[PDB]
Amino acid sequence: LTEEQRKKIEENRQKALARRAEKLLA
Amino acid sequence: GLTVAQNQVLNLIKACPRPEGLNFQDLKNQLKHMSVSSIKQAVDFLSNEGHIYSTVDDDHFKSTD
Repeated sequence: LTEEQRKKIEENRQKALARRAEKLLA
Repeated sequence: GLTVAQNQVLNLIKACPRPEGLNFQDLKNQLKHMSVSSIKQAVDFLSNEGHIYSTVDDDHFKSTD
């Protein structure tokens, strides 16, 4: 994967983990 | 609170270790009992709940687990 692709994937991973935390916390 | 089908989709995504995750064709290949609409709905649910995310584009998915 390119640098740019890894940067985007990591941003997506963090967004999803964030949504998961919100759901686990509600 | 996953349906049987959402759990099946999620398990397939969890099992793919590629850094870009699996793609929508991998799901269609394996989930031969499900309509395309059901697979898509499950991907939407899993994504909204934070179980998965898209990676290189909207057709590739990896699990958070």
